[PDB]
Amino acid sequence: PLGISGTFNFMIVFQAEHNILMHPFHQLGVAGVFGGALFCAMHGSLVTSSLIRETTETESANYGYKFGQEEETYNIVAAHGYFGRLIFQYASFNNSRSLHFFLAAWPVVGVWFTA
Amino acid sequence: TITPSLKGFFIGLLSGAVVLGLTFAVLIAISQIDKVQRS
Amino acid sequence: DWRVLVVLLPVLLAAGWAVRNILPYAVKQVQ
Amino acid sequence: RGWFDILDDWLKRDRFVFVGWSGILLFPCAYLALGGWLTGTTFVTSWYTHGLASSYLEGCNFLTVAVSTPANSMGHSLLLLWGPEAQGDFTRWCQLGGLWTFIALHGAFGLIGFMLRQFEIARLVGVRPYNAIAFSAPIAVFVSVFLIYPLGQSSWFFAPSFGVAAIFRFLLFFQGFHNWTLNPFHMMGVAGVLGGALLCAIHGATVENTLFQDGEGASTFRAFNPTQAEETYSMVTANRFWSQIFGIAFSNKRWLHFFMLFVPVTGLWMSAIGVVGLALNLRSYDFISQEIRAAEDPEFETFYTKNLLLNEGIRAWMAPQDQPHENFVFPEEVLPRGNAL
Amino acid sequence: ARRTWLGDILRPLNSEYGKVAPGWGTTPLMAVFMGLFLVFLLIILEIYNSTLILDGVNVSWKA
Amino acid sequence: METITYVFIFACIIALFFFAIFFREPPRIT
Amino acid sequence: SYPIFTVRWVAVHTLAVPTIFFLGAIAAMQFIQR
Amino acid sequence: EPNPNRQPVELNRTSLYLGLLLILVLALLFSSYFFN
Amino acid sequence: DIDGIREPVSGSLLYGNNIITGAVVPSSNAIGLHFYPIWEAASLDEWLYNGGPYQLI
Amino acid sequence: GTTGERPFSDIITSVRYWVIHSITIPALFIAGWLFVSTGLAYDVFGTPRPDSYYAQEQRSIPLVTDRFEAKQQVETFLEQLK
Amino acid sequence: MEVNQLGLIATALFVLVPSVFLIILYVQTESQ
Amino acid sequence: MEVNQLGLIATALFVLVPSVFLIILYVQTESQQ
Amino acid sequence: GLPWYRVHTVLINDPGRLIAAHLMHTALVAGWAGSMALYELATFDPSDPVLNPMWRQGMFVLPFMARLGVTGSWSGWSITGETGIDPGFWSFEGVALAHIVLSGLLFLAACWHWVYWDLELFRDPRTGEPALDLPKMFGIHLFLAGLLCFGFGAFHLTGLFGPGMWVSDPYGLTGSVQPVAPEWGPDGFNPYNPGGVVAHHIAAGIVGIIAGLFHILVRPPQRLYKALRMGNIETVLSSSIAAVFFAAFVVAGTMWYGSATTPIELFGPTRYQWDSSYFQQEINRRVQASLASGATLEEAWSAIPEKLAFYDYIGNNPAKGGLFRTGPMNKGDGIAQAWKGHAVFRNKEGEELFVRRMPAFFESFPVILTDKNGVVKADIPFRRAESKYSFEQQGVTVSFYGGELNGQTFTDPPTVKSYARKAIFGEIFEFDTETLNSDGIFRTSPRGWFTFAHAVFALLFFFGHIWHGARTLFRDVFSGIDPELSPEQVEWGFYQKVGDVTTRR
Ligand code: CLA
Ligand code: CLA
Ligand code: CLA
Ligand code: CLA
Ligand code: CLA
Ligand SMILES: CC1=C(/C=C/C(C)=C/C=C/C(C)=C/C=C/C=C(C)/C=C/C=C(C)/C=C/C2=C(C)CCCC2(C)C)C(C)(C)CCC1
Ligand SMILES: CC1=C(/C=C/C(C)=C/C=C/C(C)=C/C=C/C=C(C)/C=C/C=C(C)/C=C/C2=C(C)CCCC2(C)C)C(C)(C)CCC1
Ligand SMILES: CCCCCCCCCCCCCCCCCC(=O)O
Ligand SMILES: CCCCCCCCCCCCCCCCCC(=O)O
Ligand SMILES: [Fe+2]
Repeated sequence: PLGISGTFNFMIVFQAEHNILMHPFHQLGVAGVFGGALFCAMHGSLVTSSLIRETTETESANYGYKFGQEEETYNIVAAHGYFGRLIFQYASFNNSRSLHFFLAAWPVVGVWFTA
Repeated sequence: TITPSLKGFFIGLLSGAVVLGLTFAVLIAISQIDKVQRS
Repeated sequence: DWRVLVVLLPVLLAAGWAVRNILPYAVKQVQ
Repeated sequence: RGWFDILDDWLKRDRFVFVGWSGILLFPCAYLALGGWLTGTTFVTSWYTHGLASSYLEGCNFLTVAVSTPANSMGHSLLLLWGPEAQGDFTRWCQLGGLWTFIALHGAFGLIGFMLRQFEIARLVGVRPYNAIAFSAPIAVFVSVFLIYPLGQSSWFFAPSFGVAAIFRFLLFFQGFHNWTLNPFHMMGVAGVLGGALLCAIHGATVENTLFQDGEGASTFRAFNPTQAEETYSMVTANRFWSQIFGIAFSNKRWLHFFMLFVPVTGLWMSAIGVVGLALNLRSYDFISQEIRAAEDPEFETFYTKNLLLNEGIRAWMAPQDQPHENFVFPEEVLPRGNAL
Repeated sequence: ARRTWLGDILRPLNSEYGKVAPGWGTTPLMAVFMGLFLVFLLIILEIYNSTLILDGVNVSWKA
Repeated sequence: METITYVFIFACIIALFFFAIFFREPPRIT
Repeated sequence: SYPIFTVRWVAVHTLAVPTIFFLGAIAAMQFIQR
Repeated sequence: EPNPNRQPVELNRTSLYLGLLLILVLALLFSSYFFN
Repeated sequence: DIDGIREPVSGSLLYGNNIITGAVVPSSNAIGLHFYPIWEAASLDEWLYNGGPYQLI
Repeated sequence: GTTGERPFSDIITSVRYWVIHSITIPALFIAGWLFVSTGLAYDVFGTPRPDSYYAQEQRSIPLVTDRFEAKQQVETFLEQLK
Repeated sequence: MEVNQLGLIATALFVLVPSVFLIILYVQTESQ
Repeated sequence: MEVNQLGLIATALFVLVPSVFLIILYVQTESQQ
Repeated sequence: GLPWYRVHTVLINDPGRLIAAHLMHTALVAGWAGSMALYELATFDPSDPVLNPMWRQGMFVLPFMARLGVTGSWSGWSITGETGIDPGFWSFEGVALAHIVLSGLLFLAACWHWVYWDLELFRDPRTGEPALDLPKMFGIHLFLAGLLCFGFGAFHLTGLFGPGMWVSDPYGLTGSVQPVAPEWGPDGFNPYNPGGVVAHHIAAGIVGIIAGLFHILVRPPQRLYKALRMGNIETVLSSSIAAVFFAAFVVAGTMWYGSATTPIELFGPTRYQWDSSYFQQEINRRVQASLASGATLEEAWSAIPEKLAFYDYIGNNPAKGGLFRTGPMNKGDGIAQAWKGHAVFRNKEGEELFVRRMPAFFESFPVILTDKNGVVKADIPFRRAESKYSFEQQGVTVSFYGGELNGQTFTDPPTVKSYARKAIFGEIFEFDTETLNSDGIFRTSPRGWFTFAHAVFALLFFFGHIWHGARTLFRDVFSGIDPELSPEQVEWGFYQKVGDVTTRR
């Protein structure tokens, strides 16, 4: 149904007739969206954790980035150095393209399986 | 007047102390042997 | 208990076997 | 150079697995929570606490194994091994639920140690501690769901049991008894989790598809140098695309990545608050105006009334087996059922 | 800045900004009291939890 | 009164969409 | 000249040796009949 | 003899839009529960 | 009448719903997978009763 | 860079490594197998064997119903299986 | 429907008070 | 007392809406100076 | 300029205006207390402390005045039922007025300290910069807290100079304010021993006086001073928040579980008294005793005080409410008027049957009657076509003993069913649903609302501790990391100790 409570009714009746919780594609969908939210926070916090000092403390740090600037505003080597030590060195990305491809792939593939 | 659980309380308290004591004993010893060099 | 020593037996064997095969290189680990 | 400073040097040595002072708390507790779960799901039953099999040894598979909560007659006991219930008898400890508090309590202190690790490492390396800050939401969730929720109920029995299918049971219990889907704190949590998955996928895809050509290969991953100064994708082109596709777009790279921290973190925090409510049964269970109308008007029906009828079925059909200590005996004639089914 | 009668009387209480005992000072004594406090909080919690049961201490409204 | 309130809030949001899109601070290459 | 016994060595073995013991236990379980 | 610690405050137009959106959507969510 | 049993479910704000309970209700089970455009109905009133808007939407 | 330990690709391709772990791994596996086949795992953990969930003609579950008499209750259930 | 009468004022102030706060901040940012 | 219920919302908005208008105009004047 | 979320940081180096802001907050809080009490006084109905006590009426601050000895009103009533009392100034009205006056005086003090912010007392004599000696301030404030804590325990609670505190019997029937002697033994730590509350404040107060003296006199060691950034007032915010959410979790706990400081005549019963049938056992015990002394069923049940039966009713269980079911408990089931009496159910065979009671988890619950042994013997069936245990089939009747219906028996199935539907809630009462237009749906009590708010506030304040704790320890990189940070510091191998540049190679 096209409604808030209607969605819930759909979900409950679905569990009754298909045991969707015990279905591995839905379990993969939960890994997809939990994982996506995790990695969303990880990536947000790691880039934020390594912003380069560009402002004083009475201004938003957001003003340290200017739309269209050539240089990056964060130190990915520092972020890797932090995150590699948090886990171990090779559990961490140093390639931005590999990292962002991972960010795209995990929730997309997860939600394909749940669909 | 010591109850059975009071004796258990002391058992777990001393068990905790030994586990923690052994841990920092090992670690202090290792830290003393395997030192960091500064020039 | 006799079941306790059969379970431990391959563990003790596997421990002594690895210690005998690394004993020169471990003793060399010095200070 | 006292012994403290010498210990500090060795704890903070750059090694393959960093240790630190926080390692003294983190590693024992994390290893014991982990190992306790593996031990219980392999070898330990739930027969005396729940009337359930719960280990590989009993024939369960990966989906149906659990370390289950202790019996309801234990209240909120710490269930110490040397405490008054097990009295140091390890076998009886396992049979009474002691592994559950064992995993839950070592796990809480393991989470503390992991956050202290994030603080410790960030400080040594010289980065802001926003990642430690982001980790407060998993901690909020763990504490609210595994500790606060059962502390407000009758006993640990009603906390989640540590298992795949056990957690599904938890999900369904919360629907039938708490009507938790109707709760706006869970609705904000849902929005934060799905919005975080959305942000995760849309940001990764946007970067991968606005890359600059910085090499000649067809695999574009090699054309990135982690020490390069320059952005690897085009913020300007990404911005124009989304502006014309969706109407608005990010223009500030820092706000973008702060937003990605904020959205799921805030979502989990909101859901934690709703679970603290459920500790006291302070549910958003009903809409009073709907009930008044429905009680007077047998022709009024909405998706809200339909869902309560489902909740009533869940409760009555699952309670006798789910709460065996209550000795519910429901004759067939009282079970709510629609026609034919 | 501005002087007042009350300001002058209180002035000594806000005059040792930044003054520290050398080194570790009373840190070992503080650790002892912290450890004592830990054990004492433990007893209070375990009594309330009925994990520690003491003669004549009946943790119940019937009291 | 409750129907009017729900629709009023919804209508304000659509109005906000219009301003957020057509009257944004323009992103300038600075 | 690498060390053979490190913090890493203890770390990998605290996980690995219980794991193999448990796999053998679980393997044997596939032959229990009721 | 003015106070040296005073600072101007700022809210840019984007933050106004975001903030207005948060409030309206929060009102849309909780209003049903307020009416009950 | 979502379920085709002449038991109409009220989905709209004016008929006693709020934001959380309201919905556009799926079309009648009596229709099944048949196509039900406005012009197949005898009247808008019939189309509404049987859940026409859901298909259109 | 490198923090000083021997690389993993190095160790696992080395002959000395497989010499040591051709024994330790199968031995640990056999020890775990024995742990269950000797029946010891049942007695360590108190897990029912397939024949000791219920007494022969009882259909009720031996649920512990007392906090401090609990260990006592379990032992009484166990002696009714004899 | 027999709804709570104070829900109207609660909703009304829920919107007005924080909205006005933001508008005040924004307009004074523009005029400096 | 059985008073008109809408009297409260009418009173609150009567105070709030024009007062907020004046506050808006005053604060943005001050940040000009 | 400053972001909206940082406006209040202009006080960080301005002790005078920080005091002004702190005064204004205090004026706001005391004003709330005065206002809240006046509103509760204008709506409280004092006429029935048995069936309409404060906690059925949504009273929130009234029980906190009553807990420490404020029991009567200038209009002549007391919450213990006595009429014709004279409380002096310290009535509920006098306490409220005192907080309103206090609020206005703090407001004026706030104005003065905001205008005259540049006091020489706040500037360091050596450097001329604003400086606060936080180690010494903590010593002063700790000394004062200890004195106040000792004085409150030594004088107010003992009755040496003060009224005492609320104390009651184990079943909440005869509470009143009484002096309380300290319990110095191990039972002092029993949360249900009120003597322990007295002893705690005497002892802890002395320890605070002593620790306060230590912290006035002994400077912090350089190690601890540097580790904790003791020159940065944000370190105090961080640890103060930590102490505050610790306290918040404790009061939430003791409110939910019960203690000598959360009595049931002020805050209502706990959910655990329903779970363990605490009141039902005591009622049964008294009924048994009377039957022993050769009383009739009617006499034994008539001897039960209405107040005691009222506790044995799930509508007073605080775990029966809803997050958006607002207002007093009376708005739900109504204003309790009378105990109807204890209902006894029997089948056609004369055997006594017992209604299975509703557990607090269940919004709804079927009606099932068992015998002494727990065998189901009657119910109200859902499907009728194959029912075996219907009241019509089993000839179920209901007789009342005690209360308004004492000595009555109903045999027609409709009436017997409606009483069985109420017996799942425990004892049956007559309710006035008209006066408040009650809707029939259970609400929680002040104990429930208190516990919810304080558990939630505690959890949020944990985040505040983490946030201000990080800003303290990471102040140097709050605006970003060093733009010329070397890869040597963050990459592996160069430094033997992480972060320490003196451990090269
Ligand atoms: C980081 C380490 C760590 C931590 C925090 C915990 C924490 C916990 N464990 Mg775990 N445990 C650990 C390691 C750890 N464990 C290890 C390594 C093992 C393997 C042997 C275990 C095995 C284990 C078992 C088998 C059990 C626990 C249990 C517990 C819980 C109760 C413990 C208790 O009451 O302690 C009491 C002891 C103390 C608090 C220590 C007191 C310290 C001394 C005495 C203070 C004295 C003061 C002194 C004067 C000050 C000196 C100052 C100094 C300067 C000299 C708790 C959640 C129990 C549990 O989970 O039950 C459900 C349980 O049954 N643990
Ligand atoms: C003869 C002396 C004497 C006596 C009889 C008492 C008597 C008492 N003291 Mg006091 N005390 C004394 C001296 C004394 N004191 C001295 C000298 C000091 C040092 C100055 C203190 C310091 C002190 C403190 C700090 C506390 C007491 C408390 C108590 C009460 C304990 C019963 C209770 O409700 O605990 C209930 C409290 C507990 C069972 C402990 C709570 C511990 C929890 C587990 C901490 C959890 C923290 C964690 C972050 C939260 C996680 C959340 C998640 C698990 C849900 C009781 C009134 C406690 C109190 O006021 O309780 C109302 C309390 O917190 N005392
Ligand atoms: C001038 C003195 C004074 C007096 C005698 C009272 C008296 C009263 N007030 Mg008022 N109040 C005052 C000032 C005063 N107030 C001020 C200045 C404010 C504004 C902040 C308020 C705000 C206020 C509110 C908001 C409320 C009251 C309420 C009350 C009543 C109950 C008090 C209670 O339960 O406290 C309980 C107090 C505590 C439990 C103290 C907590 C102590 C913790 C443990 C602090 C620990 C930290 C400390 C530093 C540790 C020391 C360590 C130790 C070793 C020494 C009572 C009639 C209540 C009422 O009924 O209002 C109508 C109420 O709700 N008051
Ligand atoms: C510690 C705080 C506290 C507590 C426990 C209570 C408890 C109580 N009060 Mg009191 N009250 C308080 C503070 C408190 N009050 C304050 C500060 C005021 C001044 C406004 C009042 C004014 C007041 C009045 C006027 C009345 C009460 C009444 C009552 C009773 C019923 C309350 C009720 O129905 O709740 C309803 C509660 C809710 C519906 C919860 C609302 C929470 C919503 C969801 C807001 C949170 C959403 C938020 C925007 C999320 C944003 C997320 C973002 C991060 C993205 C109860 C005993 C009533 C009574 O019976 O008095 C006799 C009554 O008439 N109180
Ligand atoms: C004793 C408590 C206390 C105190 C004195 C402070 C003080 C401060 N905080 Mg911290 N903080 C606290 C608790 C506290 N905080 C808690 C519990 C949390 C977690 C929720 C935080 C989370 C937090 C963050 C995330 C940030 C601060 C920041 C700041 C600074 C600027 C605040 C500002 O300008 O707000 C201005 C606020 C407004 C104009 C409006 C806020 C309106 C809120 C959202 C809702 C309205 C609340 C309402 C009045 C109800 C009263 C609350 C009462 C019931 C408890 C200031 C030093 C900021 C900082 O570090 O700057 C450098 C910052 O970024 N704080
Ligand atoms: C509790 C306790 C304890 C502890 C213990 C421990 C510590 C243990 C450990 C244990 C362990 C540590 C174990 C382990 C195990 C493991 C396992 C069992 C695994 C398995 C796995 C698998 C099966 C996997 C596979 C796969 C898949 C599935 C998919 C993909 C691929 C792969 C291959 C990955 C103690 C002593 C203190 C005493 C007290 C109690
Ligand atoms: C000036 C003066 C005076 C007067 C005074 C006065 C008149 C005062 C008043 C005061 C007051 C009268 C105050 C009050 C206040 C209040 C408050 C402060 C409130 C608050 C509230 C809040 C904060 C809330 C919130 C919330 C909500 C709304 C919802 C739910 C949630 C919560 C709870 C959060 C005198 C003559 C004495 C003296 C001289 C001077
Ligand atoms: C009545 C009790 C009988 C005693 C039986 C012996 C049980 C004792 C086993 C305890 C093992 C150590 C567990 C606690 C150690 C860790 C505590 C900590 O580190 O903080
Ligand atoms: C008029 C009838 C009662 C007689 C009045 C009694 C005197 C007033 C006592 C009020 C309690 C004051 C003690 C509170 C703490 C005092 C020190 C302080 O915090 O400022
Ligand atoms: Fe990114």
